[PDB]
Amino acid sequence: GIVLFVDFDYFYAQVEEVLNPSLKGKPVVVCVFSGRFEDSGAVATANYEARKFGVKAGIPIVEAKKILPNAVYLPMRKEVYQQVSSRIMNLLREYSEKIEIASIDEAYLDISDKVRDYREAYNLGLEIKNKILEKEKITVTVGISKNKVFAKIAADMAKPNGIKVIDDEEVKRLIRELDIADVPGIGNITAEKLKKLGINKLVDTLSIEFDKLKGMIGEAKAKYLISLARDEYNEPIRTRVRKSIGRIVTMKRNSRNLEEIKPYLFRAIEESYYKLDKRIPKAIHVVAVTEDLDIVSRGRTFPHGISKETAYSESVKLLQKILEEDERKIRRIGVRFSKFI
DNA sequence: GGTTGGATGGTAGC
DNA sequence: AACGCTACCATCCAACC
Ligand SMILES: [Ca+2]
Ligand SMILES: [Ca+2]
Repeated sequence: GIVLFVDFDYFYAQVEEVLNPSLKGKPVVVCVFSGRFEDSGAVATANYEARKFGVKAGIPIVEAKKILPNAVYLPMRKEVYQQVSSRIMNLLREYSEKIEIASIDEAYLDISDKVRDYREAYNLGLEIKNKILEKEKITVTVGISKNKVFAKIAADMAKPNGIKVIDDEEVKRLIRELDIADVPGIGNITAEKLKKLGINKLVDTLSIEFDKLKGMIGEAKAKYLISLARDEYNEPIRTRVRKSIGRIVTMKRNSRNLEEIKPYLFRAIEESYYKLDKRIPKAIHVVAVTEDLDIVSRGRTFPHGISKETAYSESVKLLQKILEEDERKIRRIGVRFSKFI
């Protein structure tokens, strides 16, 4: 089988530039502002001219303004990027019925009944690149391989505005020689734990006993890496079913005052319910993030489904419970629905 | 032995 | 260290079939 993975480059930053072409060539840093102070928050994503100097998703905004004070710092407009993403995903469906929306900027297309060999895949890849450039003025990277994972690695090597096939013999080679930290799903925490066990390449996961690997990185990532290592991985391309939905917001000031927090929790429940869109949850968890960024969850599963109005009533009960059983001040508050019918 | 449930701890990645 | 946010996984213990 053949798989084609499209990744939209520095996506949030690219859309900001489509909407204001005077950003071409400038360092653009899309940010999530908390409302605490001037410029308090975290970088959601930055374009290649900002990443050049260390300004990446995750780091605090104040770190970034120390590195690039004259960079354009924009607030995040998820609703806008979502719309753009959805219009690009629609173009992608013209090339394949079998598609998987992995995220707001990532999709996999199974193209096994659309092309015979990797030559054609490349050509269709340029046809997807040109098409998205044509309609939305967005560059993307295309990666083609025999499975979802090596198609995503192909895009990673060819990043910005690239395209790259990985044929069967280079899969064999990469199981042997690819830094294992560049395997999708393997962050820096997991890369350091693996490096402590002496696993630097995918093939090294077959020397260590399975239980010693599972005991370190969980059964899920264990089976995943051993599978890629055998060259046996072959998960189908499918609609990702979301298991939970919710919002948590940052409060203006830290607090332990039910009536001061109520409005935020209620605001988060509203937004969560619109995101649910016809899905009926049976479970609610209130998540309070404390003064020191630790987390305090209280929850309930119901015999029956949860209405918006029941969620308000039940979230106050659960929040009251956090205030009784834990006396730290709360900084962020919100809600997490799950167990959909 | 497996599952549902809730609390605590933790992770990848835009 | 600073610091936002969605959603996912992992471990323990309790209660249960
Ligand atoms: Ca991406
Ligand atoms: Ca318990």
